[PDB]
Amino acid sequence: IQMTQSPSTLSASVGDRVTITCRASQSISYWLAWYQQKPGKAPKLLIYQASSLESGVPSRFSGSESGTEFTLTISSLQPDDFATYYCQQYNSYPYTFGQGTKLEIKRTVAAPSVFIFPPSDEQLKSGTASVVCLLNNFYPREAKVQWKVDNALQSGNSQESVTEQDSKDSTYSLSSTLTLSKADYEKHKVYACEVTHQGLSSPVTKSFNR
Amino acid sequence: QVQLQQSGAEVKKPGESLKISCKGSGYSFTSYWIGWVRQMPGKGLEWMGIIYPGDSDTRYSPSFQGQVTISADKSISTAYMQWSSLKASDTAMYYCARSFRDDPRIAVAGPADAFDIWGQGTMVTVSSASTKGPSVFPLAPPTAALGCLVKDYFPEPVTVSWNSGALTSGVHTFPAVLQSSGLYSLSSVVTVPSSSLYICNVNHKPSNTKVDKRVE
Repeated sequence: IQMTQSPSTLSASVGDRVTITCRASQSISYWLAWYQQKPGKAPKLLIYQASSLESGVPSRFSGSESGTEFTLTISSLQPDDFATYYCQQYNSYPYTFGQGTKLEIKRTVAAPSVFIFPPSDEQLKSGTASVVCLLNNFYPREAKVQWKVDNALQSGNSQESVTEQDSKDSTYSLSSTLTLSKADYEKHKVYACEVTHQGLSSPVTKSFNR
Repeated sequence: QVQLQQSGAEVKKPGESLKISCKGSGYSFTSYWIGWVRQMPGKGLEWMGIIYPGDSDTRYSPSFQGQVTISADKSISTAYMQWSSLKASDTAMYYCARSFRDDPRIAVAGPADAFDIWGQGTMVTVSSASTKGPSVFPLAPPTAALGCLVKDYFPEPVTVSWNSGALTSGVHTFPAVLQSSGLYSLSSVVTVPSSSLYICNVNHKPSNTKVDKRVE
C-alpha cells in the first residue's frame, strides 16, 4: 500500500493552525499512525488508529479520516512542533510509511550573500582542486547554484550541503564544492558559481581567474 | 521508565556479519511486538520486519526477507537484527520500536499496532574505506567570509570549532558529504568584519587527529 503525504514541505508560524494530509492507495481502514521526528532523534508516536491521541502527547494534535484521506491537525503550532511528520499504515503487511512532511518556520525572504573560494595551493600540491561557493543566511530554502568553468556549465562534479534552519534567524546556508582534477583545473581560467534565489532580482555570479 | 536501549554505532566493511541489539526495560518484554525500521541517510522511514519475543514469531518485509535475520532472547529482554553479508547500501540508522497495546495482560496480542516506544537508533556504516584522518585546507577570504575545508576523512564525524570555542557567532559548519572516493568532506565557514583581517580546530576522534589551521 502506497502512502502519499502532502505537502512535502510546509512553512508556518507559532500559533498557526496547520493540517497535513496522508492518502492511502487503497483502504487501510483506520489503521493509520502519525509520527513526529526531529533531526537525529528517534520518531515519536502522536496519533494511532487514525484519531486516537497517544498518552502524553498534547491535545493540540488531532487526527481525522475521510475514506483513504487522513489528516493531522495541529490546532496552535508551538516552537516544539517544527519537525518532520510521517504517517504509517499498519492495516496489512508490509507496513508502509508516507514519505514525510517537513514543517519549517516561516520568515521573510532573505537573499543569500554569495562567496567563492579558489583551491588552496596546499591542496593543489595534492593533485585535486576544490572550488567552494558559499550561500549565506538566505530564505526560503530553494536556491540553485550552477558552476561555470570558462563559461561551460558543469555537471556531475559538484556536491552541496545545506544547514538546518538557523536557531536564531531561521535562515539557511548552503555550500557547493566543485571537484576537478588539478590537470583540468590548470587548463582553464574563469571559475564562477551562479546563484538563483527568490530574493535576487537576477542571478548573482561570483567568479575568479585562476 | 519504559525504554528500548539499542547497541552502539557500528562501522563495518562490506561482506562482514553484524548483529545489533535492542534491550527492553520497564515493561513485560514478552507481551509486545518489536519492529525494526531503517532510515537511510537523508531519507524516510522504512519498515523491515517484526518479532513477538514471547514466541519468536517473525515477519519480514519482502525487501528484507533473506537479507536479515530478526531474533529475540526473551530471558534477557533483547531483540536482535543480524546481517550475514553487509552491503554498502545497508548504511543507515536502524530503530527498534515497540508496538502499542491497550492491555498487555491478555496472552494473545493480535497484529502489531503503531509503534509507541522507540529505541534511540543504531547507526551502521558499511564501506570499503579504512579509518583516515582529514586534510584541512583554508578557505581564504564590510563582511568577509573565511573557513576550513575538511576533506577526505573516514568515518564520520569530525567536529569543528573556531578560535578554540571563543568564536561562535556567524559560524556555519555544514553536513558532511560522502565523496565518490568513499571518504567524507565538509566545510565550516564564519563571517567576520573585513576590518579584523582565525584558526579552525578540527578533531576526528576515530583517527585521533587534531589539526588547528590558521586561515590567513
